[PDB]
Amino acid sequence: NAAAKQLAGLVGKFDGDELKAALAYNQGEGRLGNPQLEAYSKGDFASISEEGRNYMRNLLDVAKSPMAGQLET
Amino acid sequence: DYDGLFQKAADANGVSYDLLRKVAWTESRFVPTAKSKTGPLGMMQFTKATAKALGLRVTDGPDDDRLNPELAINAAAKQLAGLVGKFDGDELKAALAYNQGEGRLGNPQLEAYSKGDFASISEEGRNYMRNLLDVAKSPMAGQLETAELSNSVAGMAFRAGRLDNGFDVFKDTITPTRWNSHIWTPEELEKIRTEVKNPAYINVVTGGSPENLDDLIKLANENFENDSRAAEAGLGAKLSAGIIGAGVDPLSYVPMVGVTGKGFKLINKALVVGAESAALNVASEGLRTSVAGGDADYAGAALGGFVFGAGMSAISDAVAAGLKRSKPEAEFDNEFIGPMMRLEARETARNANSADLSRMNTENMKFEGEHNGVPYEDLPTERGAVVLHDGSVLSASNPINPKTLKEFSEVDPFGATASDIHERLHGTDQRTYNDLYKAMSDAMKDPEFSTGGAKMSREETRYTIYRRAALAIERPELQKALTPSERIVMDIIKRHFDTKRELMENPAIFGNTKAVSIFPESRHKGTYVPHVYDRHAKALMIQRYGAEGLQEGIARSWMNSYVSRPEVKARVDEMLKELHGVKEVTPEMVEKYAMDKAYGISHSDQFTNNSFLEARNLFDSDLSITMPDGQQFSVNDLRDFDMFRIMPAYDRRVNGDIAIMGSTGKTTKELKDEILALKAKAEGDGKKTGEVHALMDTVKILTGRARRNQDTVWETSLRAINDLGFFAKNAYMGAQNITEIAGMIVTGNVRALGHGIPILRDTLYKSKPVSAKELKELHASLFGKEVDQLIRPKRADIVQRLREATDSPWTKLLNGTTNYLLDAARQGMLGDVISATLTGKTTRWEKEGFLRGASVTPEQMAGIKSLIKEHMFTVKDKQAFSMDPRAMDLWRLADKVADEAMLRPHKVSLQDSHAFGALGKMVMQFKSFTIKSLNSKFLRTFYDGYKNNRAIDAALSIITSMGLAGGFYAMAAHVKAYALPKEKRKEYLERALDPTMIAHAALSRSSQLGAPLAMVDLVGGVLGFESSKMARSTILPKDTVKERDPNKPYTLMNAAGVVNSPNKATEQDFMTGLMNSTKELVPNDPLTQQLVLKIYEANGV
Amino acid sequence: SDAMKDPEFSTGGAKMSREETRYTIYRRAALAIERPELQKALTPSERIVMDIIKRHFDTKRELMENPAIFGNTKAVSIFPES
Amino acid sequence: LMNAAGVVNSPNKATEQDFMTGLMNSTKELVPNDPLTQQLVLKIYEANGV
Amino acid sequence: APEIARMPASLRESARKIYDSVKYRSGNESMAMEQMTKFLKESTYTFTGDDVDGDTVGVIPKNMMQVNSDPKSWEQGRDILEEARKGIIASNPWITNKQLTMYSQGDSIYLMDTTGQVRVRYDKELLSKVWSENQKKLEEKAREKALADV
Amino acid sequence: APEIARMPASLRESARKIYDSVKYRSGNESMAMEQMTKFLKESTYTFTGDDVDGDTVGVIPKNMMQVNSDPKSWEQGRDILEEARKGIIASNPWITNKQLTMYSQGDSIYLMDTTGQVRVRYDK
Repeated sequence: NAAAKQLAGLVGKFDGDELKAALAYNQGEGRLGNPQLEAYSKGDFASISEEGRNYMRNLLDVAKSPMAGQLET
Repeated sequence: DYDGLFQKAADANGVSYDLLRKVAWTESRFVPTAKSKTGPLGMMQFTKATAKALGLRVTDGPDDDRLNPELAINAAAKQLAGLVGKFDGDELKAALAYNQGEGRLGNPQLEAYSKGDFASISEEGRNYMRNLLDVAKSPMAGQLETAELSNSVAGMAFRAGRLDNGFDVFKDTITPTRWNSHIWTPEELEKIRTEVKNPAYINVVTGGSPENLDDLIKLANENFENDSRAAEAGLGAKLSAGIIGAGVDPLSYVPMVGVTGKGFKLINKALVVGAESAALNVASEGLRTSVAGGDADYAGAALGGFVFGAGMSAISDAVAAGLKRSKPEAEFDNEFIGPMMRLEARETARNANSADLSRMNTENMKFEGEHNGVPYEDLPTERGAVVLHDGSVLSASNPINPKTLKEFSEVDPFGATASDIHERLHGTDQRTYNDLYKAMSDAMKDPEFSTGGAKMSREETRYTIYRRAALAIERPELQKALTPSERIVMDIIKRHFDTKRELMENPAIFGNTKAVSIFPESRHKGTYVPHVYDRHAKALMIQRYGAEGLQEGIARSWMNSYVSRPEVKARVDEMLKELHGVKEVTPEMVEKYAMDKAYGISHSDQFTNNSFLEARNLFDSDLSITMPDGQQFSVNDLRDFDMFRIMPAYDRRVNGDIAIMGSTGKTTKELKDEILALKAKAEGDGKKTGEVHALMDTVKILTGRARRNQDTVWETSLRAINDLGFFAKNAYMGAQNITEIAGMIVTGNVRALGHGIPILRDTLYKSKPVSAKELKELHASLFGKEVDQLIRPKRADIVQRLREATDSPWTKLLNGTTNYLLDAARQGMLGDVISATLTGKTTRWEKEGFLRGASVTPEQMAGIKSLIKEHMFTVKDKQAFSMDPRAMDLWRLADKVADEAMLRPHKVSLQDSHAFGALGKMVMQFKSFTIKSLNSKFLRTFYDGYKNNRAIDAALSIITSMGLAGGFYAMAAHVKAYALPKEKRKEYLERALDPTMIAHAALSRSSQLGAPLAMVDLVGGVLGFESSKMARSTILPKDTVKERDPNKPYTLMNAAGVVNSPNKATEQDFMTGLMNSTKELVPNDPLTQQLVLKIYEANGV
Repeated sequence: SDAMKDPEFSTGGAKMSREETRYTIYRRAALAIERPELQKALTPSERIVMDIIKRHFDTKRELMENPAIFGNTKAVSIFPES
Repeated sequence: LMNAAGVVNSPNKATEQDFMTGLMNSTKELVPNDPLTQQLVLKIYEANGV
Repeated sequence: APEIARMPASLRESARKIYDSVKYRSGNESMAMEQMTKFLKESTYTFTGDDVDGDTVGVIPKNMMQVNSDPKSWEQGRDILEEARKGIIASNPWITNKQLTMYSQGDSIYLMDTTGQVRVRYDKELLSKVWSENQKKLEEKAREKALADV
Repeated sequence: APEIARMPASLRESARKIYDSVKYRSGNESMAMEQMTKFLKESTYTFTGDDVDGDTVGVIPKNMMQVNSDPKSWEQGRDILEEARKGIIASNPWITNKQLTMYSQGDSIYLMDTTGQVRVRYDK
């Protein structure tokens, strides 16, 4: 339940774009990660890294961010 | 001798005050008796005018030789006020008419004056008329007349201005208008209540607009129609979206009269991120409150919080640039932009159901903390502050942030159980206190008390509502004639006391089935309102016909009712037969019974373990018997009311006795004996007998002695909000916003009233080390506030009536600040009188012409009573110190001086700034700041336009409340510092004088009068009962102390509903508690906020 | 003065007037007090005089039955037939 | 208005409102209220003479 | 707008008229405020403070500051009233400009620091006649050294 | 519309005035608006975010970020302020998102993140 609330905040704290929430959880919110969360805001990019982009791609199911249609390609 | 008499004689029937002083000086050179060449023998020098003048006015006179010390001054003041009236607002002609006679030789001159100063006037005439070229303000005063020898511009100004030397803040700023200052005629109230929709608009007069009330109704209705049509739309819309972010100042804004609420929900467009429309649970929702108006009181607060916060931000940016002209930058942060933005974001998240963008994040770690459960963390940023686990950040100088709460609590000046009964009762009585507070706040606002000009206000405007709600309960005919919006407080009081009664007659409605009827006299069937007689009303009655007088009065006053009703005649005899005597009851039996039961109130001050329910003497006390001096003497005059030191001081004793009853039985005998007989039996050497002392403490806490604890409201609200954040994520934001506005208002008041007022700026709020000799003055200043709280008559209709029985600086207007300043300057004057007399002497007071209410002998006595009880000086504080028939003369001397000299000149001056006293100068400079602000451009242009002497009242009341709050804490701070090791450990002195702690000390302190009900009574959750668990567990094996221990601790309302109610709280309960207890420090009417704003910004930061 | 001005007595042409127009109001206010059915049928702007008469006489009665509501505690029931 | 308990409590001299209403009432029998009978009395007097 | 809000009194009594008059003409309630404001500008000086805000301290009517009998004189007199308001602020230190108000009456230019203590009157008769004598003998000095050239 | 919403701060009063005039003249409210929007739009520059949304951060009035006398100074200032806002976002972005906003008080292009963490004042 605590992790579900954290992820629901990450879905809320940014937008109806769950993929960025997943990336923020995996890569940390605010450490190394925070540049990536901002970097995402410019297209899927390469500023994001080995585990970041691949894990973000793994959740190309539900839903429903613009970058989810934009990650591939 | 002396000007104290003039201050009281010139505020009646007229008049330019300084005129009387000048006339007295010129005609007498300050000599009490007199004789003259032309005949007149008196201060004002009248012999011809003895009979006619004395007779023609408020007080008449007797002979020639007996020209009185006061009757003559008042008669001459009336004559001069007529001379000012009989001609025009040209006081100089009045002076000339007095000096040269009206109608003799003189009358040509009075007419001659009407053609220019002239020469038709003569040697004494023109010169004496010129002597009064001070105040004021005739055309001929500018017309009488007509470096040093330089041209050059300077010169011209110097030789034309000609300094006036007079100013009445009450003729040139607030002029008492016709509609304001009108006590309402008892009939006109009936018209106002029926033909006015909201009485708040009876004050505003744009006109106009007499006569008469048949026009004020047509205006206060049309303005209420013009308000709800547009004022609402415009203000709400304009500020709703983007109050900061937009964002405005508002430093130059319309006086903002109309707005109340209404349609103000700040959904800042932007700052909303994920907008999940619906809900997280069935909690959340919106403010989870149980009072109607809960969504408008909050709204009002917010408009008033947002406007004030944005204004403080703009004014701190302005003073920043005002300091940039000296140096380009020091640090200047400075300011509240942080708190106000993090409050706007929270409000947007509350109204838009998501996106808490005001959440710092995140790490770490949550050390150190931790005052109560909640762990905080300090952010290296703006001073303070804490960050939560969410973390919703709490600005420093807030009543919640646990770092500040610690810092302040740091260095500064089967069926069960008994404890379950205590919590059920403290959880239902807080609810009924909140429901009573709602109705009282709704009633003390009816027209009688507020719309018209001030009358009894305001500590009396709740006393004269509780008096009605008590006298309607006890005798029900009087009921029938009470205002409806006010009958709902009598209903709740009667129901609350009736539930306590229904629960005391059979307190077996609990685990046990024993414990029988704690109540004193069942069969005496009425809502028993607690008869608690007063100390000072008994003092006034024992001053004349002292001991046997009152002892016979309270007896015969009951004997009247014993024969004046056919049913009390039965219910007294039913009690008398049972005690002593066969059926026939002799009228000597009832006489002895009444005499001996009145003696309990006559001699020993039992009424101001055992209890005070016991004073429920069966007679009814309504009829008054005539004393041999003529004055009709009832017993309700001995009684008390005001449900402030009565209701919450009765509820705790009743809840203690009920809980100890539900345990096993009676409180006194049973409990005491048993707990002691474990003490005196087992035993001195016993290691586990301190654990028996632990249970004795349970007993004290439960019973309600409570060890004067309930440390603070706020240390409870901290954990309350911490736990509220878990379930209810909307009330969580609401309760943070209200408390944040609360903290911001007071932290603004500290800054402003620190820059503006002199005594506070360079010494009291000054960091360190020590005021050299002002320690001898700080001690006396604090001892003054001690002695006042020890002596003052704990009522409301006994103080102002005693004060006016002798007949900003004037209680007819802006009464709110005048009340605080009176109950402030009085402690200073009193402590000065004590310290001066003490050891060592300074008798400015003993030789006074303010010798009213104090004759030579009483004054001299007030001296020996002061000398006998203290030494260079916190000494006694003794029971005999208060139960002293001569001690009320000290209180009266002090209050009369504080209302004659310190607080009733119409101008601030250099009177005592190189003289007494420490608190005297503080309150004098507070009155000076009040007059200075009341002359600002913003506020003067707002009064002229709308009048409304109530809005500036509610503005200048909060300022002075928080100001005296900061002052009384800062003064004690230096004394405690000087008691800290004198090895300078003033770093400690510094740790406790800073705007992050002063703003808090000015919250959990500083009555804050008059408020229906109290701050503490409305929030509080008494918790443990930790040592109680200690005792239960550790004495489990031990003997029989266990057998006692499973009794006390665990590990609207009818008598049946109190038991069923839950024993902890409801989210709505604490929500309404917080939303109510803050209305006494964050107002509702959102224009007094922006008035306070312009008052602060005009002053500085 | 508020009742002797209702329509019955004044608006129309004169009837009993005027030493009688107070007598035929006090007659009604006394005969309504003593027997209370007759009450029920009295004009409102006129019932407020029966109310005050009844209250005044009732207060004198309540004060005569026990005139000890004063200094003394003797003096018993001056009234004729309580 | 007055119950038996209120008569005792009442002051024993007067109130300013008391004598005021007394005077304002006892004079309605010799100075009328309806202001047209006054000016009728007027023209009745002036037609007669002085 | 400073002048309209603090409306000096005599001018307020006139003010009521012009507004009601102009409104009955063509499209109004701006044109009306327009004329009323331009009139009050043509008829009262606003005395501004030395501070850089700069908040107004008074509206004293351009007719009653007149030394002598012509309006060039009103102008010259403003140069007396400003010298007066300045000497006060520096002389009694702490009376910062924000604190001072200049308040008229029927016929008097009156000057107060907010605490009631310091308050100098300034009146048509004395301002006029003092300026008259001062201008007189200063103009005397002027003639003296002007003719000294010849 | 970024411009009509938010409001420069100072402009509102006038903006409103420009509106009424056009509405009284030709009485089409939409026409009035297109003569209010054009005006707010000439007057202020809506700083936009680097993100591809691209949600606005603030509308600062084109007058108070002027540098030297010529209006091209507003143009030059736009550059200093943008370099700074990547100054703020690149200096310790504990969190930025949309949390950071910037606006003008009566006379100060204050930039402040929602919180008390980063307030920057840039004054003419």
